[PDB]
Amino acid sequence: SNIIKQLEQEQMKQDVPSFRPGDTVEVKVWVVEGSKKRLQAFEGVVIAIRNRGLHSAFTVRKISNGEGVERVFQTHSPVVDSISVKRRGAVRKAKLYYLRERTGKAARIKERLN
Amino acid sequence: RTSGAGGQHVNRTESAVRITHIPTGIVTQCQNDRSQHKNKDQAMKQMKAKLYELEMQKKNA
Amino acid sequence: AVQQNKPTRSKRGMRRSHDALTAVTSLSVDKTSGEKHLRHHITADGYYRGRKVIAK
Amino acid sequence: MRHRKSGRQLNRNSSHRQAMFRNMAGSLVRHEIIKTTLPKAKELRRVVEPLITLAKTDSVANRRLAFARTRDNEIVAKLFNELGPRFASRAGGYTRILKCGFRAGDNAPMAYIELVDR
Amino acid sequence: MIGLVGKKVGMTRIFTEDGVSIPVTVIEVEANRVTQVKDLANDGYRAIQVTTGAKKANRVTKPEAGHFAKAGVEAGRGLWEFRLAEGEEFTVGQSISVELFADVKKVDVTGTSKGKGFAGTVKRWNFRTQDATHGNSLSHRVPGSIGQNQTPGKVFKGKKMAGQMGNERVTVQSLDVVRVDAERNLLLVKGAVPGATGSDLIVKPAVKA
Amino acid sequence: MIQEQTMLNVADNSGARRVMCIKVLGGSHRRYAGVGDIIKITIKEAIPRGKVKKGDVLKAVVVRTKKGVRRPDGSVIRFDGNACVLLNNNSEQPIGTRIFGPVTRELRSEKFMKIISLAPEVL
RNA sequence: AGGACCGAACCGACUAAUGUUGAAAAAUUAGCGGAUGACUUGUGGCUGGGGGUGAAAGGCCAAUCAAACCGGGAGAUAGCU
RNA sequence: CACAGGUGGUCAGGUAGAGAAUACCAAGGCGCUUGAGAGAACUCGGGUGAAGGAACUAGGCAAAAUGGUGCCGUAACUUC
RNA sequence: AAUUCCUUGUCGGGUAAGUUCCGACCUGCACGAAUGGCGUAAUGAUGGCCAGGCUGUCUCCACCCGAGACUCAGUGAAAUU
RNA sequence: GAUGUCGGCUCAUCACAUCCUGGGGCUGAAGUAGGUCCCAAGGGUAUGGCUGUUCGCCAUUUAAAGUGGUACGCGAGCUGGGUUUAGAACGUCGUGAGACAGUUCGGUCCCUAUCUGCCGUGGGCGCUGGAGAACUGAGGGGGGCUGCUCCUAGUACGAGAGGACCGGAGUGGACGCAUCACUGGUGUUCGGGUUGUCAUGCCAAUGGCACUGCCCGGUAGCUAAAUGCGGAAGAGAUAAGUGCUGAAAGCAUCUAAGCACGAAACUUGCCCCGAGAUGAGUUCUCCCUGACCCUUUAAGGGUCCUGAAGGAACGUUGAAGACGACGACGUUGAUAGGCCGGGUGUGUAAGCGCAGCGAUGCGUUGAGCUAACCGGUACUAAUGAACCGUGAGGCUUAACCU
Ligand SMILES: [K+]
Ligand SMILES: [K+]
Ligand SMILES: [K+]
Ligand SMILES: [K+]
Ligand SMILES: [K+]
Ligand SMILES: [K+]
Ligand SMILES: [K+]
Ligand SMILES: [K+]
Ligand SMILES: [K+]
Ligand SMILES: [K+]
Ligand SMILES: [K+]
Ligand SMILES: [K+]
Ligand SMILES: [K+]
Ligand SMILES: [K+]
Ligand SMILES: [K+]
Ligand SMILES: [K+]
Ligand SMILES: [K+]
Ligand SMILES: [K+]
Ligand SMILES: [K+]
Ligand SMILES: [K+]
Ligand SMILES: [K+]
Ligand SMILES: [K+]
Ligand SMILES: [K+]
Ligand SMILES: [K+]
Ligand SMILES: [Mg+2]
Ligand SMILES: [Mg+2]
Ligand SMILES: [Mg+2]
Ligand SMILES: [Mg+2]
Ligand SMILES: [Mg+2]
Ligand SMILES: [Mg+2]
Ligand SMILES: [Mg+2]
Ligand SMILES: [Mg+2]
Ligand SMILES: [Mg+2]
Ligand SMILES: [Mg+2]
Ligand SMILES: [Mg+2]
Ligand SMILES: [Mg+2]
Ligand SMILES: [Mg+2]
Ligand SMILES: [Mg+2]
Ligand SMILES: [Mg+2]
Ligand SMILES: [Mg+2]
Ligand SMILES: [Mg+2]
Ligand SMILES: [Mg+2]
Ligand SMILES: [Mg+2]
Ligand SMILES: [Mg+2]
Ligand SMILES: [Mg+2]
Ligand SMILES: [Mg+2]
Ligand SMILES: [Mg+2]
Ligand SMILES: [Mg+2]
Ligand SMILES: [Mg+2]
Ligand SMILES: [Mg+2]
Ligand SMILES: [Mg+2]
Ligand SMILES: [Mg+2]
Ligand SMILES: [Mg+2]
Ligand SMILES: [Mg+2]
Ligand SMILES: [Mg+2]
Ligand SMILES: [Mg+2]
Ligand SMILES: [Mg+2]
Ligand SMILES: [Mg+2]
Ligand SMILES: [Mg+2]
Ligand SMILES: [Mg+2]
Ligand SMILES: [Mg+2]
Ligand SMILES: [Mg+2]
Ligand SMILES: [Mg+2]
Ligand SMILES: [Mg+2]
Ligand SMILES: [Mg+2]
Ligand SMILES: [Mg+2]
Ligand SMILES: [Mg+2]
Ligand SMILES: [Mg+2]
Ligand SMILES: [Mg+2]
Ligand SMILES: [Mg+2]
Ligand SMILES: [Mg+2]
Ligand SMILES: [Mg+2]
Ligand SMILES: [Mg+2]
Ligand SMILES: [Mg+2]
Ligand SMILES: [Mg+2]
Ligand SMILES: [Mg+2]
Ligand SMILES: [Mg+2]
Ligand SMILES: [Mg+2]
Ligand SMILES: [Mg+2]
Ligand SMILES: [Mg+2]
Ligand SMILES: [Mg+2]
Ligand SMILES: [Mg+2]
Ligand SMILES: [Mg+2]
Ligand SMILES: [Mg+2]
Ligand SMILES: [Mg+2]
Ligand SMILES: [Mg+2]
Ligand SMILES: [Mg+2]
Ligand SMILES: [Mg+2]
Ligand SMILES: [Mg+2]
Ligand SMILES: [Mg+2]
Ligand SMILES: [Mg+2]
Repeated sequence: SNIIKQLEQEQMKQDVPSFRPGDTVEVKVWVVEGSKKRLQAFEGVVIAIRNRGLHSAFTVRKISNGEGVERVFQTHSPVVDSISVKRRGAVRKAKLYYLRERTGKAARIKERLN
Repeated sequence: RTSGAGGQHVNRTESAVRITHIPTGIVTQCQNDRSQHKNKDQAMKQMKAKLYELEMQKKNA
Repeated sequence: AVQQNKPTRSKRGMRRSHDALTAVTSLSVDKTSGEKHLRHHITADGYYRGRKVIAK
Repeated sequence: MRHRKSGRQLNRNSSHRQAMFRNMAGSLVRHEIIKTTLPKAKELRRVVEPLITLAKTDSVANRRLAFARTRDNEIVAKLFNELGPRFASRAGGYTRILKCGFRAGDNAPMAYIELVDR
Repeated sequence: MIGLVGKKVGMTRIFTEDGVSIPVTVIEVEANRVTQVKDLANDGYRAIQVTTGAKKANRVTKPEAGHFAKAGVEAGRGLWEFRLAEGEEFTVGQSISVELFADVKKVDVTGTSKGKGFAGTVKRWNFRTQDATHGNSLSHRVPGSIGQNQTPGKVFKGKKMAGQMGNERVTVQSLDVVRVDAERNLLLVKGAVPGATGSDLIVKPAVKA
Repeated sequence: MIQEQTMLNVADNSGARRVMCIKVLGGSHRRYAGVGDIIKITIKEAIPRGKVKKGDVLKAVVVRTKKGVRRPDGSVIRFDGNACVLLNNNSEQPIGTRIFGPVTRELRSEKFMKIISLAPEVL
């Protein structure tokens, strides 16, 4: 209700950039090893977005060192330091789950040139 | 219970006997007879024979 | 499964002790026609709460 | 369990329910008062009233949507030509339900459902 | 210490600055008014009766209305009792706010769990279903055997069978008190508490500790 | 989420290509092994001149799963295959000298420092 | 060409489930085998009981078969209940 | 039995289809002689299912899977 | 061995592990040459074993869609005692 | 004139002759690790290969993979591989029909629960005027498992190798309870793609049917694989055991008098049910303060008048629910629908314009549609009434006012 909505509004971030499924994004997240705290970049295609207010999330898929890796980021998590869109993709679905069966040329996504 | 037991009696009764020699690990087993006592006697005879044969194999070696 | 012994008329009546019907507590009287009807239902003349709802 | 669910199954499958409510909506629009069972009338509210809300605004897209919901041009025309203007000012609740006893054949609870301005 | 009566508002998450998401239950704990105080001389035990919320004037019956008027408090939506330790002392008409939990680390939350209705043995008691194939006849989720043969010739009391599940009083113990918001009458506890949204909860200081 | 009979790929250069989980170690009736868990494996396929032979029984540590791992903030990292790193039965130290593909932070322990150091990428 | 191949009608009946006071005194549903042949089917005929017929299972001979059914000997006999 | 059985012959539209298969229709005929609700367990008949993938079991039973046309290509063995 | 009691014979193969399977051996309880011996391509709703694929068979069940079960109106059995 | 049987499955329940965890004695017990006996039954006590198997062997685990009873528990719960009919064959016996605690391939597992029992859910009356709540707790049930790492400490011990007791912290396995914030499943009630065909006169746009025709997504709800929590600490009395003081028996002696320790067992402590606890308890509050007549004259029956508190019924309903029941609401109202706004999902509707020969693309456009969600809103339906429930509540004896 109003109470939970207020509790979530006071936690939501304010500078989340607009991105759509099919966009290539770079997400810089905080990695804490021992006592040193740095940023690690995860770059890949957004294949799913779950718009749920404070509970919003998005899935990014990349091919790292010959393996396919999907990471689901909570958008308003403090661990997600930054999100940037490196390339705008042109798809027609809200969930690009069919990319999991495609590799190389078959997995290419056309650029949304406007 | 013996294998291929036919009938209520045989299905229920524990007639097959297996004897294991703890020091050696050699095992004998008898289930030919209906009587557990006869099976145990035959298995004891086979166990005695096998221990003697083990000693005989050592002597032959 | 079936009974081993025939149940009695006593046990039959005991079981049927809860089978009694309940009469309608009271009937409502329409403010205009004066007809008795089930509460929250229209009357046999097509009236409800003093208003002729269904003609004929 | 059916926590927070909505919609009466009415001992039918989905396609039969949809067809029956399409026909019943057509009949209610045509005659402006019909006699059905109480559960069917209470479910018919949620089908018919959105049709009138759709008819409130007259456009080609809305007419095609109303045809898709109720495949009869007579019902579509009556909606958009009379019931929209009739119920323009009314917020909702274009229908009322009057319980009317029990059906003789099977003791089913019966109700009239009618348009409120009839 | 005594507890308070609240309402289950829902579930949220709290993001800590070190990147940890804490699942929280939000309990709206408005002021609880003391409607009666019980003592050894008159009742034989020491406890306070409290009420909370508001109620319809035309739905408060005259006995309830008189009971509230003797205390001098507005009619709440119910009455609950809390036993008193020998140090605690309250007075009739006194109001207690969620500030009582300001220095409490863990709480026990009691509520009426969600009702599942008539539940089978598989759901209710985690019985294992029998084989779905391999010749099984009409016995896929049935209990199985329910006793031994002629001895004892009966089914033992407390046998696990199908029946009503849920809709009963359930207490979850030792939940962390994430936040006490006095101005919004909010108690954010870590984890899940029994009951659906809008149900009454009883929050006490943790008895285990 | 690895159990018995699960086939896994090998993320090192020990010579094995496919292994099968035959036991999830570390408890009675234990069902699954996630990332950072030790399992007992048999080797189903190996390269001709590897350090291990087909049919060998040894240990392994699961480094990638399709079920994935969950981070404290609710995030989840998933991979496209189940992959493990082979280990001696006794020392439980890695057999190979190279680690292939990324691993996760869940191996950041004194037990698997060799794997962490040799991994191309840690997530 | 083919006791050839695939596959409907057609003839069958290998598996499972359901049914078992059944919708049915042998079936339904999903599959299954043959489907120009030693095939299948309509109408009519012939073989009769220690007899028929049987690519043979003691199978079939009107829901009856190591000897059909009906009537008779007959109130067989029953140291048995 | 107003019984999900059995019962020989004749007729043979459209679209797709090799087809008398199959899907949807025509001519024509029917909604199957108890209904109304509800939306528990459990039974039946289906749909989908994370990770695993025969570990199930007497047994891969059941289910899942394969499935067309054209072309490329096709092993041991063989009575060719 | 559709034949072997002892017997889960022994050795080899396959499996992490194989009373089953496959190859041998010969100590054939109790094979053997038209109540045929040993082979054998093709065939088989034939028996056993193995693999890939596939999967709710299973870890371990969850949800959903229908027909019953439940309530109301009408009609209205049965075994058993 | 019928008590169905091996193994498996599902579900168990008890014994202790204890497998693990707990406590102890002795040790040919340095430590670690054992051996053996005593106490202890609270909890726990594998998955696979082979076989119909029980058993057993084997592989790999575990703190451990206990031994038993229960019609060798459990087929009106399931299975039907073994066994156990009718077919067939091998070996063997017989001249043969046939036979084999020889083998081999195939081969119908019915029952709508009357009673007891058990799991849940109601109705009636009672509890002594009626009613609405909150309790108390007699009693009953649940739960009770354990690994590994680190500190103590490389300390005690030991020649070394190795390596503690006691105490403390962390993190797991299995199990259980709750919940859906997350991660997921489902989502035939939301959006879209698409195949065949039919129809809406046709085009365009839709609808029907083909398992939701096939698919791709997905709200709410439910849910696990998801994530919170739990087992305890403490107390009392003890078991085996250890003692102090202490005679009988000038010594000795844990015992005879007296006194102290002592375990996952017992009683509590934790959670739940619980006054039909007929021994029906307690507390708070609310309501009812008329007349008359008879009899067999009393805890009697009428007559009129009166009808309270409250309840029930009816209706709108609910994360409540088989039906009951329980909860919310009934105009002095947000109970349900609708409506409005938002959100969510789908993914840029239609129509029109432009480009293209055309399929199609682009613009209008993140457009259109959007279930169960959230916040509002009396537009619709929750009707005035009526119904049940009474009129001051027995006797005896005390205490107090009187
Ligand atoms: K009728
Ligand atoms: K004859
Ligand atoms: K058709
Ligand atoms: K032989
Ligand atoms: K011959
Ligand atoms: K020959
Ligand atoms: K074969
Ligand atoms: K012990
Ligand atoms: K000892
Ligand atoms: K015990
Ligand atoms: K055996
Ligand atoms: K037992
Ligand atoms: K028995
Ligand atoms: K019985
Ligand atoms: K009885
Ligand atoms: K969820
Ligand atoms: K969901
Ligand atoms: K169409
Ligand atoms: K002494
Ligand atoms: K009482
Ligand atoms: K509303
Ligand atoms: K467009
Ligand atoms: K458009
Ligand atoms: K939109
Ligand atoms: Mg015999
Ligand atoms: Mg009755
Ligand atoms: Mg609702
Ligand atoms: Mg019906
Ligand atoms: Mg359909
Ligand atoms: Mg419920
Ligand atoms: Mg059957
Ligand atoms: Mg079944
Ligand atoms: Mg008895
Ligand atoms: Mg042919
Ligand atoms: Mg054919
Ligand atoms: Mg025919
Ligand atoms: Mg035949
Ligand atoms: Mg058929
Ligand atoms: Mg053929
Ligand atoms: Mg014969
Ligand atoms: Mg016959
Ligand atoms: Mg004769
Ligand atoms: Mg005579
Ligand atoms: Mg006679
Ligand atoms: Mg009929
Ligand atoms: Mg017929
Ligand atoms: Mg259903
Ligand atoms: Mg089902
Ligand atoms: Mg399926
Ligand atoms: Mg799956
Ligand atoms: Mg999958
Ligand atoms: Mg696979
Ligand atoms: Mg197996
Ligand atoms: Mg098994
Ligand atoms: Mg099959
Ligand atoms: Mg299939
Ligand atoms: Mg071998
Ligand atoms: Mg195998
Ligand atoms: Mg061989
Ligand atoms: Mg021969
Ligand atoms: Mg001869
Ligand atoms: Mg021959
Ligand atoms: Mg043939
Ligand atoms: Mg009836
Ligand atoms: Mg008898
Ligand atoms: Mg003992
Ligand atoms: Mg006990
Ligand atoms: Mg205890
Ligand atoms: Mg075993
Ligand atoms: Mg086997
Ligand atoms: Mg016995
Ligand atoms: Mg037993
Ligand atoms: Mg038994
Ligand atoms: Mg029984
Ligand atoms: Mg059999
Ligand atoms: Mg025979
Ligand atoms: Mg057969
Ligand atoms: Mg049965
Ligand atoms: Mg109930
Ligand atoms: Mg207990
Ligand atoms: Mg939610
Ligand atoms: Mg999803
Ligand atoms: Mg779906
Ligand atoms: Mg659709
Ligand atoms: Mg067209
Ligand atoms: Mg049609
Ligand atoms: Mg049709
Ligand atoms: Mg002395
Ligand atoms: Mg413990
Ligand atoms: Mg959106
Ligand atoms: Mg469209």
